[PDB]
Amino acid sequence: SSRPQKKGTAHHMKTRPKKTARWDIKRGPAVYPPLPPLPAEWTIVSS
Amino acid sequence: MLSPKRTRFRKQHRGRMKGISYRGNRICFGRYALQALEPAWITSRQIEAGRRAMTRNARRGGKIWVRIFPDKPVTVRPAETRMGSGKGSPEYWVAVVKPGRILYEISGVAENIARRAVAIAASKMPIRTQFIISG
Amino acid sequence: HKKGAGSTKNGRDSKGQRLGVKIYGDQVAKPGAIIIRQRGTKFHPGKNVGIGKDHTIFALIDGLVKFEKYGPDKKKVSVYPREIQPENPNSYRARKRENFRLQREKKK
RNA sequence: AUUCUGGUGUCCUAGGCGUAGAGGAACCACACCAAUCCAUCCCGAACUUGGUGGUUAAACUCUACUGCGGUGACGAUACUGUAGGGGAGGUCCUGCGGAAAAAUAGCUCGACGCCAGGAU
RNA sequence: AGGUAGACAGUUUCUAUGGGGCGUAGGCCUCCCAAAAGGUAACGGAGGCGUGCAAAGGUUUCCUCGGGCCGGACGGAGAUUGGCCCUCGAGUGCAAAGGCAGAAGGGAGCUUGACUGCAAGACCCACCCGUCGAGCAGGGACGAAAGUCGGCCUUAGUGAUCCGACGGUGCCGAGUGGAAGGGCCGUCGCUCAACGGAUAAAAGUUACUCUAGGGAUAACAGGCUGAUCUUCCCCAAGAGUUCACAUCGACGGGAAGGUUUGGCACCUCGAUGUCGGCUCUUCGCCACCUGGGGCUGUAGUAUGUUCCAAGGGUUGGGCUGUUCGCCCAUUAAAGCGGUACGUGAGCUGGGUUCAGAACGUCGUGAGACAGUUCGGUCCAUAUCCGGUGUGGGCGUUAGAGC
RNA sequence: ACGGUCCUAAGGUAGCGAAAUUCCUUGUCGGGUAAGUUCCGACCCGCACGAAAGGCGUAACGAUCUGGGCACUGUCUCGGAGAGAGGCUCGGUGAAAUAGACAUGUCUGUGAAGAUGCGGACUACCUGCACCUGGACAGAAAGACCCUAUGAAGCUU
RNA sequence: GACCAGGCCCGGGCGACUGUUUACCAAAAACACAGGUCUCCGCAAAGUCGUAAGACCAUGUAUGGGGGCUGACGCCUGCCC
RNA sequence: ACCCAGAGCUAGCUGGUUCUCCCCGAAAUGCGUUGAGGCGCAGCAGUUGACUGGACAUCUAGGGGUAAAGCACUGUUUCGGUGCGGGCCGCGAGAGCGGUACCAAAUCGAGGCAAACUCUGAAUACUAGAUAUGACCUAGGGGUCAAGGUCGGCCAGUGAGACGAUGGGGGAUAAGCUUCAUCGUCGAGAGGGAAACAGCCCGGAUCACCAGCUAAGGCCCCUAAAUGACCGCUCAGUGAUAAAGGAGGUAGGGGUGCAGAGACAGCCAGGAGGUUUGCCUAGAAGCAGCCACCCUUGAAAGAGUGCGUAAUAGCUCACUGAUCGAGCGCUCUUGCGCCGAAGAUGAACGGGGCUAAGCGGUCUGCCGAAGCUGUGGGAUGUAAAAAAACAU
Repeated sequence: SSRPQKKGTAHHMKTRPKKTARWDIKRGPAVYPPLPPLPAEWTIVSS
Repeated sequence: MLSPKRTRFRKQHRGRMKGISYRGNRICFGRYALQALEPAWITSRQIEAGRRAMTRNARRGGKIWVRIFPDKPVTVRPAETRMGSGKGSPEYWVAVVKPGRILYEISGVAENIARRAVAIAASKMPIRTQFIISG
Repeated sequence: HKKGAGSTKNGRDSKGQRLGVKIYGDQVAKPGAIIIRQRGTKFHPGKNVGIGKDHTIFALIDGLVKFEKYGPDKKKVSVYPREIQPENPNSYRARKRENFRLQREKKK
């Protein structure tokens, strides 16, 4: 034969998982309405 | 064996075959022609063998032209020998052909027969050629 | 199988002599500063400018270097001093070097 | 202030040739002779010296045409900065940014400064 | 005092290297590779230098080459002489690159700046070294003058240090005056060519050998690679009475396989035993025979070709250490490969890698030579996995025998 | 066999010759055997025999090398039986080299490119004893080959 | 009749022969050998060992003594200074 | 030889070199070397002084001859036209010469190529100069911090590099090959994706939390998340693995030839006389090779595309009638498949399995790291000390 074959990191070049589909590349995080202001957490008033 | 006649220098580099062949796209002499698609290093043995086989199917008349002439040399080092210690002597001469280049032209036969002929001439060569009519 | 390797008759050179344009066009120079080490007269000598034994082109006076067009397909090199060179404390460099200096002084 | 001719540049082939015509009132050049100054590796061809009786023919100057020479886009295309992708067949494809050479349209038969002398 | 025995002694006997050796190279200059600053490696591709010139320098003035076409005695493609035409393709002492028009190219006149004392300032760089230099001082050269001249149109023509040598010089000169001897300035003496030069002065062999190291570095094995090998396929010129495609298939093209010969040097040099034979396996198919087929230039017999199929089988000798091979007698047939070219803690030791000895040869010699010959010590009580056997325990839901 | 010409100090005489010398090579021819890369005799293209590092012969002698025959047989076809000494079991005495830790499967994949230990599968109650050596790159000796060190030592001119 | 107690033949290479040799991998074709040849040495000899004295040679003297090479025996042993 | 001594000989060589936390953190290059696995100096670390302003970003100016392109120069090259000059033949045999089945300078026209060619000439890069206020306090004031070099002192290691992308050289445009140039990662870097897998992709681990959001990549089960959606494509277990070539496999697009004055495929029909044609007289006779490639009779027919013959004979196909009655024939282009495709202990997409749980295109949720957010704790530095931040 004369097809030298893919080995070492050259395998890892070829058969790495990757998206390569315009719609799947976009997307990102999901948007929301942020939130009304919340109270403290642990107010004291004692001793 | 279309060998060059006493060129400047003996041995020379490989370079590479980027780009489409722009200039040798046009047809001058023939009305039908064989044109290349993939780039390759075409030896003079491949040219001559294409020319013979194409000529055999001309038969009654119609003239054939070649439009590629090797020029570039290639050296294979002395067979079964370690790396280094200079270059080797040039074995054979090659035509750097790029995509979209004329290889053979032909005129003066029926389109029946020319197409038949260039099939054989395609079969002798190392690349995916194609038939082109224009002139 | 183990054949002999043929020796070469090549493999000599001289390490690049470092010629070319030392002081570029529209740039500062001195009295005596070498502008060009050229092997022949690629560029030619203009006004305010010496030309040496090696076709080395050096400035005689202060001022900025100029690569003029000689006439029929050649190049000259002349040198011109510059009249007034204004500096404004408005600008960013001036602002920042004074800020830096003031920080230096403030610390110590 | 304007236009010529004679000298000096900036600007160097948009500024150079060819073709066609035109200039001797001035300035400029070709024709007369050469003991001498001075000269010819020979020769007053040239250099030089002394004269003027011819001429705008050659050169030079000036006005035209694009025949050449020269310069030359826009658009595209090659190529490539950077971020990616396809092929085992050896190079190709994409986004983002820069962008030729060639070719052609077309542009050119100079411009402009100072001084000497002549004319309005 | 001069000669004269490796008889005897101390040493020396370079590095690069796609393992070493054999060769080739080792310093400097030009071009490319070099990727449009500079720089840049390879046992990458191309060439040069280790000078020449008293003028081929300096300056003052003058000149325009080369190649063609046409005419002209000998004279022709070419000597000299005239005209014409592109004009810098010529020349420039010597390789190349960069340069050079009334020139840096060619000629003439006069000369010596191929000069002393320096030097603001830059370039180039690890250091050592190298390079350009406006200008000033003196004393000249050439020109009417302005000016130009401290070698060459530029880049090669070269070696540091120590030491010695020659010319110049109250600078020192070991009580003081001298002198001997130094210093100082100008200069001379290296194929120190392994050219940043270890010494003024140095070659070989070891299978009689030893030590320190190295999988940084070869030979066996694997791995990558697949040029070579092995096996297929595309094309179809042609051979086959006619007919490329029964059977072969030129010129050419494309594949797989990892059995050959290589390339690489990735694991292993604090050791993984190298060929062939014996014993015992197993597996692959690219099928030698045996089963079943298509085509045939298949009358039948016996073939040829090629498809399916790896279940089984694939002798006994002569010669050689041999695998391989040839031959004899057979036979259904005498298949080809992988398994560390299966298997040495299973065997053998004929071959090949120790010491002895010889022949040819190479070597002045010691010694040497995949040249040849004769002789030459093959370890081991099985921990574990793994195998062939064979028990015991426990499990199987109350326990047992069949 | 016979001559021409060059170089050299001179160009191998006798003898022997494919040999302990011969690469090409299992030279070719004949003998020996059903068949003979070894053997014997002859040829001569002596890569690279040769006259006291002797040449060529030679009766005898050789734990000498190398071919062939007769006799003889388990060397072999192709094994089989039996006797002892072990091996095995019981009692007594009682070592060794080795050993990071070891709860120590097969397949293919992976990885310093040849894995009980990493990935996926497959297989597999726990534990002795007898036998067997394919693997633990099993043990043994800081490779004796190869190369390196401006290492060591012998020997030569 | 047990134990004990030659196997024999034919052809070739090398060395004549009995002999010696690598203790612990080599027993031979290797060394030695009788024989041959060359060369040195006349005695206070050459040679050898010693700084020297002197020792061996030799209580010997050329038919003897030291060294080089070859290796019984047969026939031989050429050309080149 | 041994024994003792010089003598702990030397060993640019190998091995080894022992408690803890915090801060910074390389190099594997150039140059020279009896040097190449050593050493020197530079380069790159730390530490401590001095000098100042840069850094990253955008925008101008400079000289480049590289990619590209080109044929005016230097070589190289094919075809045509003009054709000096050359090959061969012909003469009343010493003056004289003419033919010429012919190879071809030099120019012209068309047409290529070139690391060591350039009338041209990019992008980057290089050099220089210009312009811009980085995070926290009531458009500035005054604040707090982070943010780069040059020179020098003291004192290190390094000088075996590896792979990937690109530009090349060497090689066989073979190698997990080798050598340079620019950049990434490893080296010295954990974590997540890649079945396992230094060097690929994501991202830089101060420490705690049984909180949250996300990157790369994914959502049938092993095994976190959609047995989600709508529109296409495959029938091969493709989806894991390679070409030349083979092809009514299947889906889409454009262009192109005929066609209910009736095409396509079947189906009995027709498919002629000089043509034994001139030709090398052995025959080429529609069909070895030559040219001519007639015209008639006609619903149609070529002096012929193939079979069959020594050549004829004969069998077909071109075409046309007729039967017949609706969409069919021949190229171009893709998309996804099939064959081509065979190795040695045993299946090998990671396994089960899947007709989608595969591929293409689009839309939205979710999962997902030691990244980021939150909540607390430590240590540095900004000064000296504590609080207070900012960075680390």
